[PDB]
Amino acid sequence: RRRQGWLKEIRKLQKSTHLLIRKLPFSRLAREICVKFTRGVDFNWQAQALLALQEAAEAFLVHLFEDAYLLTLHAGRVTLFPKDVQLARRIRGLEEGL
Amino acid sequence: RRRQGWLKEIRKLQKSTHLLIRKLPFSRLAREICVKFTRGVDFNWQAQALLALQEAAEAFLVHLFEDAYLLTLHAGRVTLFPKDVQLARRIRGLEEGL
Amino acid sequence: SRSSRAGLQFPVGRVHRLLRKGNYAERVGAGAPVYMAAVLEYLTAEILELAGNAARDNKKTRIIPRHLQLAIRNDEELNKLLGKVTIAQGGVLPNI
Amino acid sequence: RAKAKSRSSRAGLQFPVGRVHRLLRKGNYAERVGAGAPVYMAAVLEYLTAEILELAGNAARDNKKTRIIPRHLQLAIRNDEELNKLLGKVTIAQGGVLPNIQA
Amino acid sequence: NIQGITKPAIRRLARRGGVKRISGLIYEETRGVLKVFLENVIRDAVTYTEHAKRKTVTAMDVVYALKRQGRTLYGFGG
Amino acid sequence: RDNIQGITKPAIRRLARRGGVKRISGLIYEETRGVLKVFLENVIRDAVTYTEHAKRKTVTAMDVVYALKRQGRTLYGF
Amino acid sequence: KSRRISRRPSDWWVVKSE
Amino acid sequence: RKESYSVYVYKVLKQVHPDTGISSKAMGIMNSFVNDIFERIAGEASRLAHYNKRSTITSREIQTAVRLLLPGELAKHAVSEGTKAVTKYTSS
Amino acid sequence: ESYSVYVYKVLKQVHPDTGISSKAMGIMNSFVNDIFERIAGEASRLAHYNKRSTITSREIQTAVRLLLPGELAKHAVSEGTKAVTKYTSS
DNA sequence: ATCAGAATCCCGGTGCCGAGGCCGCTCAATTGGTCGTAGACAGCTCTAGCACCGCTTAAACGCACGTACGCGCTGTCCCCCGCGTTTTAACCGCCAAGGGGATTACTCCCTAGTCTCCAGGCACGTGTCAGATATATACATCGAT
DNA sequence: ATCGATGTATATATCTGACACGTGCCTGGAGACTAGGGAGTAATCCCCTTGGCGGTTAAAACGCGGGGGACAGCGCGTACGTGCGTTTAAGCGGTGCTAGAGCTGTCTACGACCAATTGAGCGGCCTCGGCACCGGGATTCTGAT
Repeated sequence: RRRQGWLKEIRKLQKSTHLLIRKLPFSRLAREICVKFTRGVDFNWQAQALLALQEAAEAFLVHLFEDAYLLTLHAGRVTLFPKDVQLARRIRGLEEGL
Repeated sequence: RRRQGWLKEIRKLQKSTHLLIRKLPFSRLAREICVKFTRGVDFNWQAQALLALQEAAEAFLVHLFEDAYLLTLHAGRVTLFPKDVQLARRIRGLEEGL
Repeated sequence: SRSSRAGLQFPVGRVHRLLRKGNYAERVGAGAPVYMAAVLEYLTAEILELAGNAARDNKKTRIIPRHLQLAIRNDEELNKLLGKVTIAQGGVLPNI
Repeated sequence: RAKAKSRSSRAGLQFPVGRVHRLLRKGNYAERVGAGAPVYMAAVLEYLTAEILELAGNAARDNKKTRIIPRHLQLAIRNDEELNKLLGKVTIAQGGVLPNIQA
Repeated sequence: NIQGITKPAIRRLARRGGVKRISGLIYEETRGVLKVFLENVIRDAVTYTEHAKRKTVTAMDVVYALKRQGRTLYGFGG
Repeated sequence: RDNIQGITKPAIRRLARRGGVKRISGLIYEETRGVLKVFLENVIRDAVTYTEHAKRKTVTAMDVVYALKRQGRTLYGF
Repeated sequence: KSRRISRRPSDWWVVKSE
Repeated sequence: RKESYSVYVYKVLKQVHPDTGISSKAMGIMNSFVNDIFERIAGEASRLAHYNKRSTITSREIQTAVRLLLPGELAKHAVSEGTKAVTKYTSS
Repeated sequence: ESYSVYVYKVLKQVHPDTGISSKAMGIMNSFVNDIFERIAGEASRLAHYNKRSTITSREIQTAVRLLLPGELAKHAVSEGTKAVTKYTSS
């Protein structure tokens, strides 16, 4: 029984620096979403391309979450709602939020 | 007795397109700002430069107010607050709010 | 007389001189000015048709910069292309 | 002829001045490049690298580490107000977020 | 001299922005954000002019500064 | 068995904890999966374009960082 | 040396009054 | 002297609308707009050509440039409008 | 090709006992490449705006003044004015 | 439910000044020809992405439970908003003086270009230690009591 | 509010794969001379800017009633954190393969470049009509009934 353990998780995750999402499902999802615009022919993917893609994706996502947390604290609550992250994406701009 | 007359003002100001700030105090403010970085010497201004600067400043201010009012109604209230516009500047980005 | 060779309105020689003087690259192709003039003509034709609609619904035969802002903000693609722009004497969209 | 002295040695800098000269000549920025233009560029690049490497060394000294890892670069670049403005639009690979907890 | 952007002016700007109610504490920070925006844009335009051997800031340099900052403005460019 | 639900709940939870989030509602996991889709629909669609200009059939690491730099948010070290 | 001074103002961005 | 695209936008405006006029401010707006769009696609094509070790700006480069710059739907017509001119230009 | 020497040289000059990983070397390489590209593009549009074909020392100085923030640029400017005055001294 | 007075819409009138059409000038687009080379094409080689298998194991999934909190309501205090009166400086209109923006002409010192030689930078190789990891020890702690 | 057992910070061995240096080699950088032109510099003129005076007037400022609004307190039920059992697919490693990246040789059709020619595009003039403004009239809510 460990009480208020989310603080330890937050400290350890902000102290670490490794990638959070796994590599194989991310590569599978990337290939499945890249098969749409390649007009139907399978494409290869370099070893560093998937790594750079995962890094950019996690950086963008963590920035979106840390910015939406300010909006959630501004509303006087502490839980995250999808309307808050939608509003954050809307105020960020057309290119920045989408 | 004219009650709730702000909506008519909103519609009239949104339908119009002219500049809202007067030109003489804005030009005085622009000269007061420009005299600081020119190390003393007096500079001359063109007739269209001040107009373009006023148009850009009005566009910036109307963007800030129109994206901060939705933050205020996101918190539940209808009064615009300076903490809300400060948070809007913080979350809009380095080049969008600043 | 090859400005209207491809059936366009924009000049191909002026954009060719602009490409050669803009120092974008040391060499320029032959069909590149024609292609660029065509795409610019298409873009301006689209925005001008939208502005013509936004002027005819106001009973004005003379286009104004307000109608330009209205036409560029009604369509979502033109707004996505011109996101960080500001139109002079263009009022904000009538939203409440 | 005389001895082959590089212009980087005669300018008191460590960055190559002939390399950036060739890069500006092939960079298609203008058909003519000045003489003192690569020297100024080399000087400011040398100053910027010195500033970021000094910050990185300060960020790695306290951790009892004598090797610069990409995490140290992020920690050093996000602790400087001006460098954060210069590198605000960019993100650094393999770099964690600054530890900040809201009240 | 920063009192030029008066209270009804900022009020009218907020009305054009769709805002309904305006607190009384806004007029101490909207002037500051206008001041910092102008101090950025005017400084960029004035170093644009100072690069050349001129002493009068023109409308071309202002729109050049605005384009370099990120918010381009049409109409006066030419 | 769709590849979009591969991003499990603890993964998004760890992402939010890295972001500094204290409490997360249950409807967030279904929302960000769309957002992470759209962000991954815009980047690679540019990246493949950089590989369509050349006569190649692979997406190298140079094309992804090039597309990211064209978008605005770029990456160092590649 | 006279290396650039570093302060920690309350504001994240060092635009107004350093 | 001064250069502008005022006559060509007037011709295309008369083509799309036979009885509609244009003001002077809108003229400068359209002029600055087309200049900005041209500069954007030309610079982007130059960067792409320098990326692929190319020194010539062939029509393929600006095609990929406009396909990358413009949104999805408009590009579907843009590439359909450029080549249709090119195929006409090669008709001589 | 990519230059990893000069970075190591200036690192040993600023710190006699600190090394650097290979990934951080690539980070610094990409960083200086991007900064060089930004300053050069700024100087290029500067020279193009004033009907000039040569990029003299004034263009790059004004370009770095526009790009780099306020407190740093001054320092940087000094470095520039400390470099060329020696380069033309010989 | 039921209704009249300013708010709004529309019509006609007058105006007036900016848009569009026309004319003259003129230099940039066109034509013709030539020459050098960037790239298309082929072809050849080596590699790195892909596919599979076997095994391992840590993370994910689910289920139950407890309690912290989003949400709705109520009450009280107060402070922007609307309205009236008084004050003022923004603006219009006009004039005058001159500062330097822009243009022209002359000259010349900087720079592209070419050649010639060589050393600083890159590929490769290899010894060596900074640090990731495991284990043990000293110390602050946050929930039960 | 003190005490412990849970976690936390630190000390010691190991061993390793990346890091630092050393060597060999060569292509890019430097020294030297040329000839050509973009840029520095002086003249000038006149266009645009600044400054000031008078007269007006809508806009700003000030004061005051008030009622709508922000905020605090509180109860409730729900939805998410936590712990444990279970299972599943990520991941390591090992092998094999070939589609395709990458380098090289070649030949050419394509584009730069120069001279002569002129017509499409730009500057100036005008002239008139579409649009702003104002007065009158009809309508339609919104506070009033």
